[PDB]
Amino acid sequence: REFEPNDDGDQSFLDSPDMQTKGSENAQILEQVMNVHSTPPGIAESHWLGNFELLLLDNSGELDNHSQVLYDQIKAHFGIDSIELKKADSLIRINKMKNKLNKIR
Amino acid sequence: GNLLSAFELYQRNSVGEWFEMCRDYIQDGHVDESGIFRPDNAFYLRRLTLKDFRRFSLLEIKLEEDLTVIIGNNGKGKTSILYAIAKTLSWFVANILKEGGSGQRLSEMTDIKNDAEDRYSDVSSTFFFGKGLKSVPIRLSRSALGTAERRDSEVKPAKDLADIWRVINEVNTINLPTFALYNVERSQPFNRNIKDNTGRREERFDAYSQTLGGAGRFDHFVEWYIYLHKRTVSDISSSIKELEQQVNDLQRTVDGGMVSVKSLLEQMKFKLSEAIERNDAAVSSRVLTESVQKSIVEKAICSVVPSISNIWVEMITGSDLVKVTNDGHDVTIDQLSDGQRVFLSLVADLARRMVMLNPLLENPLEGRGIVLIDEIELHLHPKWQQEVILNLRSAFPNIQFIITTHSPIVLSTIEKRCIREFEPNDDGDQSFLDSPDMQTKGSENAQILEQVMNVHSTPPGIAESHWLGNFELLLLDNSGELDNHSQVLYDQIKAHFGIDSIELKKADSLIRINKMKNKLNKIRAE
Amino acid sequence: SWFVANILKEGGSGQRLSEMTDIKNDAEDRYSDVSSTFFFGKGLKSVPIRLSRSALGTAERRDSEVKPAKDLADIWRVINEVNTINLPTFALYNVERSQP
Amino acid sequence: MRELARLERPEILDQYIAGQNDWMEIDQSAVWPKLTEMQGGFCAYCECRLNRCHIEHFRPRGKFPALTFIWNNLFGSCGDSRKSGGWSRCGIYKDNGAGAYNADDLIKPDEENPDDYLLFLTTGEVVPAIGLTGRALKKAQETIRVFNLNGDIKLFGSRRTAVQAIMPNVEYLYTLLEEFDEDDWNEMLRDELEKIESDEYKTALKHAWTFNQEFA
Ligand SMILES: [Zn+2]
Repeated sequence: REFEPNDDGDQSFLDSPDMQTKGSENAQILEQVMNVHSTPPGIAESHWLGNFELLLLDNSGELDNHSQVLYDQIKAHFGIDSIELKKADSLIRINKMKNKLNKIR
Repeated sequence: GNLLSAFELYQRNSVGEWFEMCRDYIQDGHVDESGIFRPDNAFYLRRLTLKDFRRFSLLEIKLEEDLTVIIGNNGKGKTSILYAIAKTLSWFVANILKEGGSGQRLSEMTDIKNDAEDRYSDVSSTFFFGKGLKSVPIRLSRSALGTAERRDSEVKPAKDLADIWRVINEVNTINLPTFALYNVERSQPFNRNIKDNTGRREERFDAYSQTLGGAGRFDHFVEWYIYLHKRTVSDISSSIKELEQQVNDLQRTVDGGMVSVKSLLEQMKFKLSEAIERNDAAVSSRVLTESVQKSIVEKAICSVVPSISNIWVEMITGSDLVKVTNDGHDVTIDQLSDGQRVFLSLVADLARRMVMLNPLLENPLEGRGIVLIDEIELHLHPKWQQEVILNLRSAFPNIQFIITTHSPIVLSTIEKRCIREFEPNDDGDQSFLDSPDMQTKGSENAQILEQVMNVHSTPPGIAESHWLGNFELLLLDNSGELDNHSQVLYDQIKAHFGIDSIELKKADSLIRINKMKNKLNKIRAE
Repeated sequence: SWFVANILKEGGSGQRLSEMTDIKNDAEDRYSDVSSTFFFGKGLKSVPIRLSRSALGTAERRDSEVKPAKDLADIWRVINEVNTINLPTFALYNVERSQP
Repeated sequence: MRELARLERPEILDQYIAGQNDWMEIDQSAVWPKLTEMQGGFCAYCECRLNRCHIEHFRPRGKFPALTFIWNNLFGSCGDSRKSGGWSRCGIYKDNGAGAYNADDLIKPDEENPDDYLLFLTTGEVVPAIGLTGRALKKAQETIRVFNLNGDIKLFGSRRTAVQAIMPNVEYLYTLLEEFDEDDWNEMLRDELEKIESDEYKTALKHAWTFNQEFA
């Protein structure tokens, strides 16, 4: 049983949630039934991959001095085996092939 | 230069140069580009060592200048470290208050390791106080009864520093440091009958009272706070000119020379002179007016606690009470929930002592000291656990903190250099404390439980948890092609988790890649 | 608490609501009520109870209604004095369980 | 927001006179057959499946009562008020949370193309398109704010998770174009875009696979 998103003390009757909880993933429950993000929005380093994707798309999928400098921050902070670095590499590859196929067209 | 040389030349020889050099070294500092005051000489602890204590043979620890955190699942091991630090700080507090004096000591029937053939135990420490006084060592010791020799403590270097602070302050006022401990015992009920009254909670040195006891005195805060109201509401300098009436105008009509009636005049004239002597004595220090003292505390309490937006004192039928506005409605202190009361009981006690000890600053909360806290998250829901560290560290810019926890959400907010990992061998013992491999600051929670704490993301004791993994093996054996054994799993997943759920979206992806794009490429290439 | 007191003695008494804290701070009527309903098989389908209290300085009082609970407690106690039977369990565990 | 198209009205809209009849006098069971043929079972703004729903007047009834029976002023939308709740996106938030809003500053899905204004990032965020200027920019900004398209945590978490599940498939193809013939590699892509018309949050899935407004 749970309360509504906002209530002054005037809700008349209680109800159950929508999703199935029995055996589900921990990171889904915290976001779907408790209303909290998966990483802390007040920490500056948590936003860097969104800036990197946008900055690479602006220059038509080519790297430049600015985006190279940003890529070096991520590598130095999170380290050589990190999920963040493994994820950033995939964006560079598939975008390069997407640009090549356009040039053939 | 050397602070101990300047104090030696001053003391002896009785001088103005040697006195002035001692007072400047303590008081100099500057304002940062963000508008924060920073002193020229910092004070903090650097190292700790333990020998034959309780279950430890020999152990060493290195501490950070800003923030340190201890982690691991053994509770008595972690608790024994904070107990050893709090014994050592008691020797500074005793020497600031009075000449001579004494701290606490080790216990012969509990603290010595049960089977060490040396039959004695030691605890050792080292502090720093800027470029002119870069090391101050201390040792505490004891031994079993009936031995051929004896071990004593060594404390003279600690007494010497505390005497400089006490002697200079009696000639011309200075700021002083803070020391405190908050334990698991802080969570207890509140007594609403505050009938007790006494005249002692109004002196600069009551700030050191009970300060290492483990819980704080929230009953003393309520007595102090309503006293500021009754003196700011009507200016007490009026009572001097009111007493001056009978004192000045009975004089001309105390006829007949009678000893009884003229003693009544002598008593009021005496009493008025002893009253004015306190108004004179208060000018000997830069004591802030009660209107400014009251104003500073109310902004601090309201800024740190998430749900409180106002606080005040008011008079009922026959006594004063404290009120707050909480979630937009008005209530008394005994109507708050336990998670709200216990966290306010911490912030109010620490804020009073700092406004009493630092009268010469512009913002009293920017002073120096050391603070110890035990379980940091207690009665707090997940949303507050993401922001408690940033709120405290924004409010008190120059204090050093040492803390304990086991929540993964709190660790997402700190740098890996601040972390010390505790992992005893069998029957106890370790030689050193380590730090983890992965970066914690700004990482996702599902990785921290796996890599820093060794626990899975789904309950292993529930049958429904496993069967998405079994489907992948059935799809692989017959080389990425469906059969009845795959179909019964696919229907059971869809029946329990529902149609739009992530389990079914993920299962559909396996079929759609491992059939067409794999099979057609291999068959065509053949 | 009104069941337990009547298993131990004939004509027992339970706990009360507070005058000073439990009534809502800004309600116009200045009184409060709590109501419940229990079940005991197809031969006794419903059992009602009501607890109430009125604020200080008010001119008229609300009244509690507790008779149906006394009638069910009496049959458990009286039958046991002639021959032995099994009895119900009631308990509460609070946050004060943690204190030394 | 996919591009919608409007077809002929349902005759029952001719049966009532504005200001004489209250909008409560319509049989709502008669009109859902025409709002469905066009929308296909999904919300007009946030693109998710519909299980609890209502019909929304695009230009409000209060301010403009003359439009109460105009067929171009209706759309099908998610959530309800007869079943109660604290719902916080689409047409309920447009009244109760947005505050003030100019009706001409918002994009409408059947007389403009949202592809001229909006971009979806692989992290799950929605952003104004690259190279915009002041008049186009304010349309993109107010449309994102008034419908709360980045602020409902249930919407943000679901959309992010849906895109992140397809990425191992997207990299397997796009890396075999040296093995396949120049037309066979096109067919190996059409077989993907043909499914996506039947799933959720389609626009975000399209922005991962495609390479231009030119199809191949
Ligand atoms: Zn919607």
